Order: sequence, then C-alpha cells, then structure tokens
Amino acid sequence: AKLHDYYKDEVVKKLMTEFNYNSVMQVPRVEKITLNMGVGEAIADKKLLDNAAADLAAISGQKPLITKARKSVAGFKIRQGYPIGCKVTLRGERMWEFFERLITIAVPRIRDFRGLSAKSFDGRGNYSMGVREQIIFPEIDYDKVDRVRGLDITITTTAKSDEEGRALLAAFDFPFR
Amino acid sequence: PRSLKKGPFIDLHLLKKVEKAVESGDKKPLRTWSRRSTIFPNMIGLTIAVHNGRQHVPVFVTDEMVGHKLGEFAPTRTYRGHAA
Amino acid sequence: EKQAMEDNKSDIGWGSQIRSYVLDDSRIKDLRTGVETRNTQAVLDGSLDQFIEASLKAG
Amino acid sequence: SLEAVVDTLDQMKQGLEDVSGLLELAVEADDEETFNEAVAELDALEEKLAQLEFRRMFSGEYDSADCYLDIQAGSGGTEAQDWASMLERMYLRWAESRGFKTEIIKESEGEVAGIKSVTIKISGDYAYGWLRTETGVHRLVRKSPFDSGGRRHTSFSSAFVYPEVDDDIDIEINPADLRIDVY
Amino acid sequence: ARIAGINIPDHKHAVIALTSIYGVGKTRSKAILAAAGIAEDVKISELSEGQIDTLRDEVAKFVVEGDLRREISMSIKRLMDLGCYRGLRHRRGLPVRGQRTKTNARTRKGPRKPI
Amino acid sequence: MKKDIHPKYEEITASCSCGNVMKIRSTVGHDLNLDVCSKCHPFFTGKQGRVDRFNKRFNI
RNA sequence: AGGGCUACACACGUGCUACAAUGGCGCAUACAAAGAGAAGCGACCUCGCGAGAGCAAGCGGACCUCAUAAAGUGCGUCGUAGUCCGGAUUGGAGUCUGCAACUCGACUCCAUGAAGUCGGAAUCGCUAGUAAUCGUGGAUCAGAAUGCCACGGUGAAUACGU
RNA sequence: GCGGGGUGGAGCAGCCUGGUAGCUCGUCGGGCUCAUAACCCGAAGGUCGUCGGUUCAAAUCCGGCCCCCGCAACCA
RNA sequence: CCUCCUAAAGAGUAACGGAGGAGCACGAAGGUUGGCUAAUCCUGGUCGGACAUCAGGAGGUUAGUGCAAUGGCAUAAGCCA
Ligand SMILES: [K+]
Ligand SMILES: [K+]
Ligand SMILES: [K+]
Ligand SMILES: [K+]
Ligand SMILES: [K+]
Ligand SMILES: [K+]
Ligand SMILES: [K+]
Ligand SMILES: [Mg+2]
Ligand SMILES: [Mg+2]
Ligand SMILES: [Mg+2]
Ligand SMILES: [Mg+2]
Ligand SMILES: [Mg+2]
Ligand SMILES: [Mg+2]
Ligand SMILES: [Mg+2]
Ligand SMILES: [Mg+2]
Ligand SMILES: [Mg+2]
Ligand SMILES: [Mg+2]
Ligand SMILES: [Mg+2]
Ligand SMILES: [Mg+2]
Ligand SMILES: [Mg+2]
Ligand SMILES: [Mg+2]
Ligand SMILES: [Mg+2]
Ligand SMILES: [Mg+2]
Ligand SMILES: [Mg+2]
Ligand SMILES: [Mg+2]
Ligand SMILES: [Zn+2]
Repeated sequence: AKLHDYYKDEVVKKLMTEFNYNSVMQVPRVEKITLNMGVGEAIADKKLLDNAAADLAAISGQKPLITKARKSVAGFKIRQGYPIGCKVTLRGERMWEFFERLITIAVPRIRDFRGLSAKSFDGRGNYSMGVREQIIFPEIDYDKVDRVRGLDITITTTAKSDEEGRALLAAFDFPFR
Repeated sequence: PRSLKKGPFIDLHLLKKVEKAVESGDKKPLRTWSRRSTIFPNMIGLTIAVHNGRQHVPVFVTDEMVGHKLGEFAPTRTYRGHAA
Repeated sequence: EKQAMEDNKSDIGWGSQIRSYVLDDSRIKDLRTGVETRNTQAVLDGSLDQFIEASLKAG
Repeated sequence: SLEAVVDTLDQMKQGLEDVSGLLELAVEADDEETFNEAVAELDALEEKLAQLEFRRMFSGEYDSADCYLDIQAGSGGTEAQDWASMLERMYLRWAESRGFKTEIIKESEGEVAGIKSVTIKISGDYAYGWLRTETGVHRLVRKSPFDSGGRRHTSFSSAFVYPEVDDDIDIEINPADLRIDVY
Repeated sequence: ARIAGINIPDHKHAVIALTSIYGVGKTRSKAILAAAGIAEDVKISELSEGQIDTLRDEVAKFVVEGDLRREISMSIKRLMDLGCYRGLRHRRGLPVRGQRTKTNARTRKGPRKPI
Repeated sequence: MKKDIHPKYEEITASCSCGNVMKIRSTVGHDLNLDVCSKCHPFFTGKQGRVDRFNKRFNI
C-alpha cells in the first residue's frame, strides 16, 4: 500500500493542480490491472496452459481464470469453448502491490529497457504493455523456465483521456520514454 | 588502411580544385578520376563527379562521407541480377 | 496458305545458305549482301547488326 | 508522293548547305551561342534524314509487329543441332542488345546435344522489320566436335521469322445471306 | 548470476562464464576477473554476492549487450544509408570485405537458392 | 478471496546492490537479492563525428 | 587516366580448415634437415597487448641474420556440449609495403561467433621410412599462397592369392 | 430429359463420409559412360474447370455457368 | 408431413404455379431458483499475423434459438450456474 498511500497523499494533489479539477472525485484513479497470458499453442497440449497458469499465478498472487475461445476460428484451428488463455484481475491492495513490483523490480529487469512507449494509451486513458519473458518477475525461477512465456498488462483507469492517463502514470514514476 | 603517420591521401590536383571551388563558391560539379582521394572535411557541400570507369557519377559530399575514399560512392560494376 | 509457306521454305541443305560461318577460317560472309567479317566471336555474341543493316539497305 | 520525297531531298541538300554558312558565321564571329545555334539546326536536320532512312528500311507492311523466330536443325545431324543452339544464343543476345523482349515458346532439344528446334517470341518496336532479313538457312563449317576424327564438316540450320498477326475476327452469318427451305 | 541484464552460467569457470555477455570475450573476461581480483578458475556459483557486485562494476566499464547491439546496428545502418560500396553489399546480402562471389560466399548468401 | 485456491502471498525483503531495501508482499518464500532496481537502473536514473575523427586523427 | 581481368540465381574440378577428448586451452621443457640473403638478411636494445616502430651489431656467410621447429613429453583444466569443438561472417581500432590498399593486399588487436556432430549414388591415393600426420625452407615477389617446388620429425595397416 | 466426368506437363486416385492432394510416366540436379540411352542417387511442380453459396473450415457439400462424355429422344 | 407466396386485410382455396425443409435430436437441450445480455467495428496490447486471448470505446439485437421458413422472444423463448 506504499503506492496507494502515495496516490492519496501526493498524486491526488499534483493532478488536482495539473488539471484544475474542481473535485477530488475527478482525479484519475487506477481502477484495475488485468494480466493476460493467452496461450494459442494450448490447442495441441493442455499442460502448457496449466504451466502458464501457474506462472501467471506466481506473478499475480492469484489463481488465474482460464479463458476459452469465444467462437470457432479456422485460421488458428480453434473450436468455440477450447481454452486459449488465462487472465487475472487485480484490484485494491493486491493491485497496488503489483504496481509497485512492476515499477520497482520487474521493469528494471526488462532486458535492454530503454523506456515504455507513451503512445500505448488506448484513447480512453488506459494503458496496455507487453512482457516478453516471465523471467523479468523475480518470483519465476530461471532454473525452471521450461518455455519462454510472456503476458500483457493492462492498467485500466478512471481518466477520461490519454493525457490524464499519462499524467497519472507519470505521477506514479512509470518509466515512459 | 593507410598508416596514420603518413596522413590521409588526396591527389594534389583535386586538393587544389577543391580549395579553388570552396574559395570561389562555384556550384558547377567538379569532375575527377581520383577515386583514391579521401573525402576531406572541406569537401562537404560540394558536388564531385567521380569516374565510375565509363562516366562521372555525381556525388554531393556530406559530413558522414568524411574519411571515405571518393570511389566508395561510385559503383563500377553494374549487376541487374540473373533472370531479372 | 500455311502449306504454301511451308513449301516455299528452303530446304536446310547444301545448296542454299543465306550466310556462311566458316569458324576454322574466322570468316562470316553473307551471300546476299557480301558483308564479310573476321571477328566470328562478335557475330556469335550477337553482333548481327552489320549483316542485318546491310540487308535492309540493299532491300 | 514524288514531290514530297523530291522536296525533302532538295531541302536536305539546301539546308545542309545553309547550315554550312551558319556554322562558318558561328566560328568566325566566335559566338559560342551561334555555335550552339548551328549545332541545333544540324541536329534537327540529321534526325530528319534519319526518319527518311527509317521509312526506307522498314517499308514492309507488318514491319512494326512483334515477330516469331523459328530455328530448325538440318543436314548436320548432331552437329546441326549444336549449330542451332549456337544460333539461338546469338539471336537472343542480339535481341537483348536491341532492347527487345524474348520468350521461348517451345524447344525440342537434341538427343546428344543442341536443339532440334526452338520458337522464340520477340516483342519490340519494328521487331519483324529488324529480324525479317535473318530468315533463311545458315551454313556452318567447323571441325565437328562430334566426329572422332575431327574432320571438317558442314552443317545447316534454318531461321524463319514470321510476324505476329492479329487473331481474325470471327463473323456470324447475316440472315439475309441464307435461304431456308422446309419440306 | 545475473550481470548486464542477462544470466550467466554458474557451473562454469568464471572466465568462460563471463564470455556469455555479448561484448565480452576471453581477453575482456580475463581483464574483468583480474580487475575484480578473482581467480579465473573459480566457478560462478562459488562466489559471494559482493564478488558478483564487483564483477558487475567491472563489466560496466565496457559496452555490452543492447548498447553494443545498437551501436553495431547504427554503424551498419549508416553505411547502408551512405550508399557506400560496403553499404550496398550489406543491402544485397553479399560479402562485404572483398571475398569471391562466384563459388563461395554461402555464409552471406545463405543456403543455396536453386534455379 | 476464495480460500485455499490462491498462491501463498507473504511479505519478503528485497535488497538491491545499490542499497535499496523494499519490504513487499510476494509469492516467493525467500528474501530477494536484486542486481538492479528503479533506484539504480540507468534509465530510471537517467544516466543511460566523422569530421571530428578526421581532424583529430590526421592533424593536418 | 579511370575501370575490368576479383562480377554471381547456379554446376563441376582441385585444395585448406573442421565437425573434437588419440582432443581444446594454459604453463613448462626436449629432438631436425634443407635453404636464402647486399635497393638484402637484419641481431641487440628500447617502445607497443600485438601486427610493428626507433636506434643499430654482424654477414656476400660451415663465422652474421632469417630462425624458439612442430607433432612430442610433464603438469593442470575442460567432461561431452554445437561445447573452453569450429572459426566463417560482420562492426570498431590499427600496422606495413607501395605515388596510391574504394572497387581489389596482407597482417594485428577488441568484439562477433555461421554452417558443420564424419557427408547419397559414386569416386581417389598409397606396398615402407611408403600411407597418415607434424613442422621448415625456396622461387615468383615492393606488398600480396590453403598453390607449386623442396626439406626433415613421428610413423603404420595389409598383400591369402589371380 | 436422365446420368457421369473436369486434380502438378500426360494418364489415373483422392469426393462418397468437409480438415489430410497420392501413384506411374514426364521435368530438373548429381552420378555411370569416350558420349547418348538404359541404370543409380536426389529434387521440383496442381491453391483441384469457372464463378458463386454453405460452413470455424470446401478438391470434397449445394447452385449456376463453360467444356467433355454417355444414354434417351417414342405411338406419329 | 412442415414453412412462405399465389390467397383477393376472418377461415379455407387449384395448377406438371413460385421458393425451401422433415422421416430427427436432447436425462439435458426437460423442471425450478438465482443471475446475465448480443452481432459487428474501432483503439491499445508478448509471441499473435485478416482472424485466438486481454482492456476500453462505438453500436443496440444488424445477434441467438439443435436443424427449413414464418410468426415470436428483453419479464426474454437468447446465455451461465
Ligand atoms: K569479389
Ligand atoms: K586450397
Ligand atoms: K586493394
Ligand atoms: K560458441
Ligand atoms: K614475398
Ligand atoms: K393467405
Ligand atoms: K438449469
Ligand atoms: Mg582476396
Ligand atoms: Mg583469373
Ligand atoms: Mg577453440
Ligand atoms: Mg625470400
Ligand atoms: Mg577472436
Ligand atoms: Mg546446425
Ligand atoms: Mg560431440
Ligand atoms: Mg609398386
Ligand atoms: Mg605440410
Ligand atoms: Mg615428409
Ligand atoms: Mg481442403
Ligand atoms: Mg386469409
Ligand atoms: Mg378475403
Ligand atoms: Mg373450392
Ligand atoms: Mg377445388
Ligand atoms: Mg431451449
Ligand atoms: Mg429467471
Ligand atoms: Mg428454457
Ligand atoms: Zn538498485
């Protein structure tokens, strides 16, 4: 909760000054952080999805929900209902803790980290990024990485525009470039 | 490459032509056969036509070309490719 | 009409040659015009222009 | 017709004679502009005569069409088929030199060497005009590489060039051309 | 056992292990171990954390991994953009240093492309 | 949170070679030793020609 | 004078280097022959990581120089991996010759680290100081050998028989 | 009117029963040979007549259109 | 045998009239209770591409209904437990 308290004690005031918000309720707030580990190759093997679920669980601190195909698609040879991924949604204290870990430990361990793109904002204030190697999270053990797994991280925010979204994330010392 | 103790190489005729062109500010391309002369810093901004063996290819000297020989910017063999 | 063409086609034989290529003597001579080169390799390489132009001029 | 050609000849002669005096003035007055002016007049007149020459050369009806070149080996046998391959190489390379585009429609190859026959499509300006005179039988005299004794042998191969004629328009029968009888 | 953003082997001797860093070979590895005051024959696993920190400090004095890669990429790009002979050879994927091109050059040209 | 289905999530100490020590909840049981962190990473810290070459090298 | 003879979808011939442990690397330490040298061989010493540079002996030579032979042997390590195998390729920095190394020289240093894990049909050489393997010298030559010519080190297998 | 067909260059499979293209010759490369054939060792080449539909997905199932085949076309 | 039109605004209504389907399926795909809401497109995002999974937006049933067509269906008859 270091980061949540930091929000409530610094970020709120800074953003109030920056955007001249009338009410504190107008300040952008990190609503949730969704980590998704869609595994296409689980069509051939179910244990791949299980191992990826374990990895996402270690990174998130939570048991992941196994997402399955919305509709059958020929191109990837998937039928509707087959599990093609695993997701975790982080809210509250678990979310703020993950944000701290991502900012202060994992992003530093990103190989050749030169700065995260500020163009990635969705157009409504949310921010999605991609991790290529789960090894960037200290929880995963390099001595047991059977396969190079990645994921994508979405920070969904109450901000009404990309400018407010980037201001909030920057105020949290997010390493943009 | 040429030993640093010897200094860079430039054909005296080309050196004189480059000096005269720089001083006079002329914009006519300077034709040369001296593919072996180095591109000096003073050369930047000039159009020098280096002989490719059958014609003088025009080359506008830039700062990144300094140190390279003039012949490196005038290909001598033309290869469209087999079964073009 | 095609058969008439095929019957006007000269036999590929000893009597009739528009051009002779003696490669043991380095001589190529067109019998119609008279153009006679000695650089047989150029004509083999495709320097037929001398013979072709001579024929067109002689029409 | 007579007039046109005669006038062009007379004007060519007289205009060249005129350019002579104009060039004399160019150099004499040392007017570099007038030297370039004389060059301009002469260049155009040169091109004019070249046009007349082009009309003399390519006077055939279909001279402008794309052409087909057929090469067929004759009396030499294996040697003739080798000679045909040589002729094919020669003509293809000449076509490249002239800038025409070539394709091999069909090619019957020899059992031991060379080609029995080959058809080549030549596409280009006045291709049939440039290649029409090459039609004929070509004689080759060399020590045959296919004779054990290395004897001097004569072999023959034929080139036939024919123009690419447009496909005939098919015509349907005018009902006024038919008489129908029922019985 | 993590240096310069990558993990180094731990069961190997240090001199060999450091070579796993892009930009460090045997000579630079000997230099690093010497400046850190660690025997070249000691396995990476058999090192205290302070020794690994000293190794990281020593590696910091060179250009390695992504920094080196982007320098190399920039140089090749500069040649290709200058349009020098070397750059054109780089573009067309042919040998750049004046090697023969009719019989050999498979390393640059890749596997044979049959007609 | 549903009990018995989630990983074990307890507080651990993570120390970077630069010096920063963070007490953070994590799934890993042991304490973490970090080769890098936001406090010391070159990008976070912000710590991360031809004519000159010719002139200097040739001394003409 | 500049370019080309050095090109490059591709096919073949003849070579070099390998695919490792009968080996790789590091340290130490034995044993040759033959040859060349004056616009030459160049010692020593000093500087440079190195290629080399500066100064400078000797030698037209059984005298001086090129010029420590290498394989080997002893110790240590690697422990079987595309590897401490392999060294192609490429980036950067240099040296020397030479008016002049861009096309298109050789060599050095740092980085890089490809194919290749013993090769289908087929095919080659060799009967003894031979094959195999290991070094060395020479001509041509300003510079530019895996080629050629020559010299030694270690040193086999097998030949029933037609 | 009723039946069949149309797939590497050629001849045939694969369709029924949707997921996947095969055989023989031919072509190309390397061998053997003085050379060619034969022979031996390797390669490549068809998005399935043409459109459309249906389907997550079509050589395959459906409908047109084109070509080719058969039959049928009678009392009159 | 079922659906639409012909069929003339109740039912019914013919032709070798114009168009399509059925000869089953499901112990859940039936009952109830509780809950939920689509297609499609846009933007952002590891491999990931026209198309997998994730986030937001636009849209509002243009979806869905085990299978033809018609009439229905949001209180859903559609989806999950
Ligand atoms: K070359
Ligand atoms: K060789
Ligand atoms: K050179
Ligand atoms: K390696
Ligand atoms: K030499
Ligand atoms: K009705
Ligand atoms: K139910
Ligand atoms: Mg070379
Ligand atoms: Mg040569
Ligand atoms: Mg090695
Ligand atoms: Mg010598
Ligand atoms: Mg090296
Ligand atoms: Mg391999
Ligand atoms: Mg092995
Ligand atoms: Mg004998
Ligand atoms: Mg040897
Ligand atoms: Mg020997
Ligand atoms: Mg199919
Ligand atoms: Mg009614
Ligand atoms: Mg009524
Ligand atoms: Mg009635
Ligand atoms: Mg009735
Ligand atoms: Mg139902
Ligand atoms: Mg209900
Ligand atoms: Mg129901
Ligand atoms: Zn730190």
